[PDB]
Amino acid sequence: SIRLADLAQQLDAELHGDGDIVITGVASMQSAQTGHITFMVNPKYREHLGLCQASAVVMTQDDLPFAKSAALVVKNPYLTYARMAQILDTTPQPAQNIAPSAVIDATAKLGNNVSIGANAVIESGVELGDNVIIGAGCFVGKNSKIGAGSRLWANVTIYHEIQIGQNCLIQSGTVVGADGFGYANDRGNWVKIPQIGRVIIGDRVEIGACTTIDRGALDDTIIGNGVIIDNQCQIAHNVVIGDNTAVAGGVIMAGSLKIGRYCMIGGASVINGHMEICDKVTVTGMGMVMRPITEPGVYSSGIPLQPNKVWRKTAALVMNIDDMSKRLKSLERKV
Amino acid sequence: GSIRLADLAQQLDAELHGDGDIVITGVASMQSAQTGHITFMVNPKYREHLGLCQASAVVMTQDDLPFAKSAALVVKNPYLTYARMAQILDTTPQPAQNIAPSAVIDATAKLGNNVSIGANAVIESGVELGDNVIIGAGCFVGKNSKIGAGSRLWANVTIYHEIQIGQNCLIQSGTVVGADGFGYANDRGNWVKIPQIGRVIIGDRVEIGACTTIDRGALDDTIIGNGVIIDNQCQIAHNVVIGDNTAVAGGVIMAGSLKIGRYCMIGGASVINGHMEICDKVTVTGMGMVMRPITEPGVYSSGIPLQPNKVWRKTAALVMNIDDMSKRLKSLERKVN
Amino acid sequence: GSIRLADLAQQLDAELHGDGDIVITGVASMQSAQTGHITFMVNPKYREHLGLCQASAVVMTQDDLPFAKSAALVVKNPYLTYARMAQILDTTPQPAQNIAPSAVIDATAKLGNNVSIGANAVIESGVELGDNVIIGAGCFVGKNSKIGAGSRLWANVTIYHEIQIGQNCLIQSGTVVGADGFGYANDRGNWVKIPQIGRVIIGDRVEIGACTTIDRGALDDTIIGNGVIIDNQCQIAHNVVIGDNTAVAGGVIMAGSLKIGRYCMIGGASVINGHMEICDKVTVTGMGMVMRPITEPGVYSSGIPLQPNKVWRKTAALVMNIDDMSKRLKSLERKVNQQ
Amino acid sequence: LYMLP
Ligand SMILES: CC1(C)CC(=O)c2c(nc3nn(-c4ccccc4)c(O)c3c2-c2cccs2)C1
Ligand SMILES: CC1(C)CC(=O)c2c(nc3nn(-c4ccccc4)c(O)c3c2-c2cccs2)C1
Ligand SMILES: [Mg+2]
Ligand SMILES: [Mg+2]
Repeated sequence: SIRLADLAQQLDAELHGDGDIVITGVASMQSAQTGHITFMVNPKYREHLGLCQASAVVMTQDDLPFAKSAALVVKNPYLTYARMAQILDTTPQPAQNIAPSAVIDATAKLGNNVSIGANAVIESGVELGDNVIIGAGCFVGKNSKIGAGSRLWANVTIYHEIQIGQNCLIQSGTVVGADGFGYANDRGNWVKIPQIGRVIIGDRVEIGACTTIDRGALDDTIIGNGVIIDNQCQIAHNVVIGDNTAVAGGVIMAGSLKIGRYCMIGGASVINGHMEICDKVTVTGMGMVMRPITEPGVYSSGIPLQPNKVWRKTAALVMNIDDMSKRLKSLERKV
Repeated sequence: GSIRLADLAQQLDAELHGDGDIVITGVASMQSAQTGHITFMVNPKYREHLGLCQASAVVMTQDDLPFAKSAALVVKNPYLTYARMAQILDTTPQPAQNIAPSAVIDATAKLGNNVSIGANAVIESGVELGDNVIIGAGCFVGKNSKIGAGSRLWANVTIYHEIQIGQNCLIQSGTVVGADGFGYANDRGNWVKIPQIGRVIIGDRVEIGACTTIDRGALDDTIIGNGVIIDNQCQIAHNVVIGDNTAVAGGVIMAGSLKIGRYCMIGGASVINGHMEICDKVTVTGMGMVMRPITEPGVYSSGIPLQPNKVWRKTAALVMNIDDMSKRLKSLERKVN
Repeated sequence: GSIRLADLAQQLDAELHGDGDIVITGVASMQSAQTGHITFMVNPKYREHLGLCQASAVVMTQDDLPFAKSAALVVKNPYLTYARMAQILDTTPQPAQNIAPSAVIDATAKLGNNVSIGANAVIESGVELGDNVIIGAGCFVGKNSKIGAGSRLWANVTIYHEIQIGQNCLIQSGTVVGADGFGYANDRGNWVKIPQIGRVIIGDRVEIGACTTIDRGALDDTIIGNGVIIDNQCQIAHNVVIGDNTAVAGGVIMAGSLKIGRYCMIGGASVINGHMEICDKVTVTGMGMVMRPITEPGVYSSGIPLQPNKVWRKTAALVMNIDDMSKRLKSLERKVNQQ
Repeated sequence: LYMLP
């Protein structure tokens, strides 16, 4: 809990009203009570701000005439919200101190202020940077290194020879460094190719829950700095993702794909491998990415939902579109 | 647990035809059933095949009865009766029994009566487990989360902090409830993480399959209604609301702030956009590409299904070039007229 | 791990050209290889670039040999030889060694010889682990499940009860075998759970990736044949049957009671509907939407690929209105037919 | 946009 004026100072916001208001937390506009700061970005909310019971509303200058409570004026209310939420954050840590039920190999190297949760398992040769937090039930494989300030929630699996930078966050159920899907074929029998590459994760990487990132076959799978990856994603062996790219939930990527910087991959997209997507590409949801992308911009695919009776006719006609094309060509010829 | 046929019949509200003293030990499919097993017939085409079934008893309808070649249990709904009798005769073990010495349980956790907690599970401070809750081995239950009576977690389930789960739920292994969803402000191409401080509220009688992920809300809550069933490997994003009794099949991806009404049916592998509403009584068939709100009950579909690859190549090329086809059509229409 | 080049060539059945006393310590890519490394060339485009590769030895073909700038192992199939030599020089550690004191192992479990069980693994009553089985840290293996000799689980794998796993399987972390199938009856809108008292049966030499789910059957069993490879993020519903040597790539979803034959190849992120059969030797390309039985071998595909978003909006609007396009076409054919 | 923040 923080005095309003102290908060507006940390946020570089122009305070309009009593600076002695104690702020205890953030809340939505619909839910905010005495003690809460909230924010608005949509002008639709202006008319009913007198129904908002927040102690303070973060807004822009054009909003101030409509304010019905203390206001913090700023250029970017959404960015101010992210910042004030970090200041007022209540989220607990995955762990505090080293649990006596954790199992930690003797050759592991730990920095200052490392916390390791209950029944976590840390393998031989692991290195954990300063302020690294390892949630309960995690596994960290042989010789893997996790940089300072990084945090794993409960039940995360990190394989061997993995490298993670500083201030990364990995949610539960995720697996980093499983075998890539590499097989030779000997008269129809699959022959395992051991995957002795690694995963290199940069600094400030956030990874979601039940995501898998495979280790490379010989060289590495590479996740750039600032990358964010949502839940249920598959990142195959030897994929390379450039800095600040964001990958939404349930995206499936094949091997040896390279994605540039500042891309946005919409949920449930499918990106084929041995190809490259350049910087500043946005793929919308469910995108079927079959070919390299060489120009920045927005790309999309998919025939969207219709009433089932309509869909049946759409899909049958599309499936027979070659016949349609031939009949069009025949007709042109006759005419 | 073995049971006399007459007693089973009574518990099922079934009309017994045959020896009430037959001892039923288990449920089996019609082809696998042996002596001691009870099975069921939903398809009257098998009537002529009943003499080939080795079950000690067969659930069937009154119309099937003259065809029986065994003790029969006559019911109005053999399929529902099968579900009920499989529950009575369920061989599925519990995820744990008693409180394992290797479980790590914070002193402030409040345990109801008859709670079982499996080996190496971890229970945080402030957690409350209601009567008869079972936590499988290896689970994690985060600070101040509450799990109502009769709910059960299989092994290696992860519940984060401040999660509310109702009574008589069942969550399969690998599932994660209450992770942080995507919440970022963009600051000059750099992502600034927004803490996600809402919760997940899961109602009563909810079943969640394996490796499903349900994110907590950003400020307000993600909400699963009562009686919802959710299959494997679904993604339920921050602030999604799923209405009571809705079914979500495997592999469905939902974006944030989607609202789904009651009694919907979402077919597997569907992909559903956020910040929008699907009304009550909607069925989306498998692989549905739901970009837009659905405001009327009914059945909706998308997708162009499989063809031989040689055929597909032309289909996809013609669709991709369909604007040129359309222009040619328009200009043949002018030339003719 | 280190091996004389002459020994390695003999184990690979390769023709050695160069100094068999060279000591090889590991496999590396052509770009990364340094002294002590063996690498391989599959693309003769790199013949002129081999002077830039600093491997101690390179696997190549007889046609490649005159281009070598190192000891060479000449073989018919460099790619298969690469697989074999990477197995011989595999640096991948084992998921566990010996029996961890923090493991929790029911007194009724039966272990064969040389079993390893990692830290905090949990083994239920009635479980049987064959010789040389390895259970990684944090795994759970449910009541009465059987895991055959040589099979290995990475960390944090969940096996339910009454599961049977054959010999020399490999299962990656986060994967769940034997969860309830998605089975419910329905009493006036109320879902009524159907207990799932079938099993999962997995054959020999099956490899399963990470965060894959395989549900148990409702009465009879879910079955995975011998030599099957399944990638990450896959979903195998109750009572699916997969034939020997089939490959399933990442993110594939298979609905209940699907049967897939032998030697099939299912491309990544495909969606395969249930209560139907796919015959031997079928390839479904990535993202295939499989709605019908497949009764002939061959390659099958679906899906409209990416376009620029402005182009796509028009493609999708025209496709969604294609019934009107078809009506216009028929009307114009009538006019040209003088009817 | 579809399935994007
Ligand atoms: C809930 C119930 C007892 C009945 C039901 O409605 C249902 C069930 N199982 C399904 N599996 N798949 C599926 C799974 C993976 C890939 C493709 C399809 C569906 O789409 C399923 C559906 C639905 C169909 C249409 C809307 S929901 C079991
Ligand atoms: C089994 C093998 C050694 C060879 C193989 O056939 C195969 C492999 N890896 C794949 N990754 N993806 C993929 C993954 C994610 C997104 C998109 C595509 C495929 O579709 C893959 C396929 C297949 C291609 C067509 C049918 S199966 C490795
Ligand atoms: Mg998917
Ligand atoms: Mg322990």
